[PDB]
Amino acid sequence: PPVKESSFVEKMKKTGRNIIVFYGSQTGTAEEFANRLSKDAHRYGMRGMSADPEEYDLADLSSLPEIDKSLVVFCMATYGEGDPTDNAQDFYDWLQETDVDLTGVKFAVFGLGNKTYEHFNAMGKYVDQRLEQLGAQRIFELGLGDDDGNLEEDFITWREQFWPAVCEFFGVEASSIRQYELVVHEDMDVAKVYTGEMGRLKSYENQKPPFDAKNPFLAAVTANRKLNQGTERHLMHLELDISDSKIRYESGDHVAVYPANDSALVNQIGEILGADLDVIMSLNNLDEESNKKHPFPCPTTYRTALTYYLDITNPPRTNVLYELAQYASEPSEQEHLHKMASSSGEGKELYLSWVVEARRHILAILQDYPSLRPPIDHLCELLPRLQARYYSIASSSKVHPNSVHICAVAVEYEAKSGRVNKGVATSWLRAKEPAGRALVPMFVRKSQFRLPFKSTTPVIMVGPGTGIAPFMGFIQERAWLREQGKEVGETLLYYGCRRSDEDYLYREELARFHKDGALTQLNVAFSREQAHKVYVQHLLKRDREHLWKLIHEGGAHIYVCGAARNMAKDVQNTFYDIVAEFGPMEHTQAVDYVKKLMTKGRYSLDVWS
Ligand SMILES: Cc1cc2nc3c(=O)[nH]c(=O)nc-3n(C[C@H](O)[C@H](O)[C@H](O)COP(=O)(O)OP(=O)(O)OC[C@H]3O[C@@H](n4cnc5c(N)ncnc54)[C@H](O)[C@@H]3O)c2cc1C
Ligand SMILES: Cc1cc2nc3c(=O)[nH]c(=O)nc-3n(C[C@H](O)[C@H](O)[C@H](O)COP(=O)(O)O)c2cc1C
Repeated sequence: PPVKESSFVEKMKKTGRNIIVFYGSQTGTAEEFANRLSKDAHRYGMRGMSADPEEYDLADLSSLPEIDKSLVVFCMATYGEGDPTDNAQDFYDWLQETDVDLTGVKFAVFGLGNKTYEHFNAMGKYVDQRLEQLGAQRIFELGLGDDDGNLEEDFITWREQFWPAVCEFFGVEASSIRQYELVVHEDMDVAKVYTGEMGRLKSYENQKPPFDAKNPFLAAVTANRKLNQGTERHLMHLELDISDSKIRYESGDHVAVYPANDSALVNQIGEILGADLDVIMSLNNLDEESNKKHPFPCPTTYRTALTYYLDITNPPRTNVLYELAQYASEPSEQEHLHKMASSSGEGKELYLSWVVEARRHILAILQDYPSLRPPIDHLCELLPRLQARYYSIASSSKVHPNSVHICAVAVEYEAKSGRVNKGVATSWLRAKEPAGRALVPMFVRKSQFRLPFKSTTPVIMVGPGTGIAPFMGFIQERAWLREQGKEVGETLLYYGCRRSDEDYLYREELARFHKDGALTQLNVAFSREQAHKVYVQHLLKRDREHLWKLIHEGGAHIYVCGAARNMAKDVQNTFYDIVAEFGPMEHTQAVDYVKKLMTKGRYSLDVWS
């Protein structure tokens, strides 16, 4: 529990702001949108501010009407099982509890989600509905951003109709402005310069618990071996040492790491911009009131920023390219960049294919539009923050209490842009040699993907490819339980890979567990060993009869894990068909039976795009 800031409304009065945009964000997208809407306010006569709901007490929403032309916008993202982002849990819980009256409160909601999930945009829909039940009035339609298609475009569209609607309601009318100012530091003790740490200065050198997203633990890589036999791709097994970190975890939890961008990529960005990346500086918020004093830890160098604090590989959002347009000396190129923010027509077409589909990162755009030469300091203000990457812990704390295992596939592909893109975290992780001990800044995030409380309950695990990661922890655990004399029910693994001689992950370890009985059944689908595909859902269909017994009479818990929906949906449909046939029942009730298990904690998921 943090110490809440003072009434955000009072803060709005003191700073003459009439619009506030809260963000429910985890990976930073919603925070981005909020900040953009907040900055838009200026071009429409109003004055806004974005804010994190966690640091405030929304109850003061009831005081918002005290400000004339006041309006509140919520950009909310949804996480695992239609839940609120962690930084919006307080707000969510309040909405349900409170009975306060929001009469006079004008609002709008833009929800960030992804259609390939059960509860699509659940959080956005709930905020939109609940605020109305409390008496507040909707000033504009609920927006439904779909990250499976193109979230950025949904925001542009919604945003384009939002301001006109806001201006018409409050009767107001409709330019490059920087958020930060640059302060170069010539004389400065090195001990005051950030070098990559996320929280307090020197927090990476001086490690002191507890450890978290704000103060990550630098675990030493003790093992990094290639898991796949072939060379088609690179799948790796890493073991991080969390000894003397006081970190706790259970199989099914996730480990997050803060990677470092490819140094060569960084060098070239500086080199093409004719800038010195070793200059030490700080970007100070021009708004001396806001608590966000810097876009990232300062003072620091451009090289450290580009390396640890900024994202330089993902396709830039439309607003970033719109602000860069001013720096392209070639007219036709200034036009293209300017048009990227368009909500339709050729501008949108070009953005979707030349930037997004081609997966062009900022360096590629700087190369393909040679007249674009923006000042380095401004570019650092526009680029989004480099995020942590989650991994399903592939070990059990009952067996490896002081070590966190990671199972991952290195990302490397050819983009339509013509170059080879390299996954940030996996390239960085791949280069970590067990060895100056190789360290990975990290932290654990509790999930709800857990082994059954009672050791006797049957476990059905479906995890193709790298989706087996958490199950390696489960199996070690169940194996550990049979060794403690405890009674363990059936433990079935449905795994899939392309060929047993190419990427059969943990082939040796799994054979072991099967032999010692820790794995009641090891069912593997080799998708490419024959002309037709053989997927895990084909094996589930085969063993329908038996799985039905464990499900309907054994109380079995089902687990699905892997890359993002097809697979997860396929499975789901298989289980529908199994239940529908052996109930027996109609398809509709088959869906209901399975949906029930999901809510009754007997069908968990851990999918990721
Ligand atoms: C909850 C959760 C659990 C996860 N568990 C694991 C796990 O245990 N093991 C694991 O390996 N991963 C897992 N991940 C994924 C992991 O967090 C990273 O997303 C992954 O490792 C890639 O990150 P990166 O930094 O290496 O690449 P990034 O720099 O993040 O690039 C990734 C992006 O590259 C693009 N891309 C990938 N291939 C192509 C292509 N061929 N063509 C066009 N675009 C493509 C996509 O936009 C993809 O999102 C999990 C993710 C989540 C959210
Ligand atoms: C572990 C995980 C779970 C998710 N669960 C859901 C979900 O239930 N519903 C949904 O609509 N989107 C879901 N999403 C997609 C996010 O809502 C979407 O990517 C959003 O853009 C992320 O915003 P952020 O960067 O501001 O956190 C999930 C994403 C991850 C990574």
